[PDB]
Amino acid sequence: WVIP
Amino acid sequence: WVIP
Amino acid sequence: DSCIQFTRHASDVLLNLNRLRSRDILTDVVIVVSREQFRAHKTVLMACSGLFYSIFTDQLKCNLSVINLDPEINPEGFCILLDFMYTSRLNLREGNIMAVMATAMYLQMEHVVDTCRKFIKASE
Amino acid sequence: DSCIQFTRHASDVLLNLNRLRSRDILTDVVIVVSREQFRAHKTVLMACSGLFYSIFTDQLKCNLSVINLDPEINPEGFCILLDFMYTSRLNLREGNIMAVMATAMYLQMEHVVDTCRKFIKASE
Ligand SMILES: O=C1Cc2cc(Nc3ncncc3Cl)ccc2N1
Ligand SMILES: O=C1Cc2cc(Nc3ncncc3Cl)ccc2N1
Ligand SMILES: [Cl-]
Ligand SMILES: [Cl-]
Repeated sequence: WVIP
Repeated sequence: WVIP
Repeated sequence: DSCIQFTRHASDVLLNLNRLRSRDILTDVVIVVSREQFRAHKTVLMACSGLFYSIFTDQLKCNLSVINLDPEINPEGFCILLDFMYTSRLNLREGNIMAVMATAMYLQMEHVVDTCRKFIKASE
Repeated sequence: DSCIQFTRHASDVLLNLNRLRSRDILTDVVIVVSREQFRAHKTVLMACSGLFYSIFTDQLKCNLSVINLDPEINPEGFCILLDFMYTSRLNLREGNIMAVMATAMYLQMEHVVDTCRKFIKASE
């Protein structure tokens, strides 16, 4: 999971 | 395009 | 093999599937949640959820145009997860994390359940 | 928004759509090429091809279970492109590049047409  |  | 690969292909496909959903094009099922209705594509739901995979591979249920979810399922939690299925983006907030995790557990969306568990553990 | 994003989501969705294709699950159309038949999902074909997008958004054609392609279309070129649609992998070779480019032009798959043009220009 990432900060888009 | 890339070499996978 | 000796194939070449287009890096953005999978993302472009999902973006186009979401545009078809927005415009209600070729949607083939209605998911009913506590009298809230959501139109979607059976194949996308199966590709994202262990529950929908089991439902639409069933010889009788594969032919249904309406699926009713368990009444304990929260419509907002479902809506957030349906958006995630079609975009890879999860709108996870303090106010919805419990409903989102409970819905992801029911839908069998293991990666979503994992990030909810981690976000909850960080707040304790 | 304040969304989080699962990097591998789009790729995992496409991988699952290809597994449904392999097992012939929920395929809703047959594409006929020079008496060679290919089963697929209308939504995936629309997401990948400008030609299929135009065909299945047509009020009469959206309901067809069989689509016949132009007889000049080569079945191997179509097969390579159908595989690309479901995997992001293009099996481009000296022996098939001309048929693949001609099929990608007909199907309106701009990124494929682009790499074929570049690979052909490098060999001249
Ligand atoms: O967490 C998850 C996400 C998910 C998706 C599916 N889908 C499929 N699996 C295998 N072949 C085809 C399909 Cl469509 C099954 C189980 C789970 N569990
Ligand atoms: O090269 C290409 C690839 C491609 C895909 C599509 N598909 C869609 N476009 C927009 N909204 C939904 C869909 Cl399904 C249309 C044109 C082209 N041209
Ligand atoms: Cl997931
Ligand atoms: Cl393309």
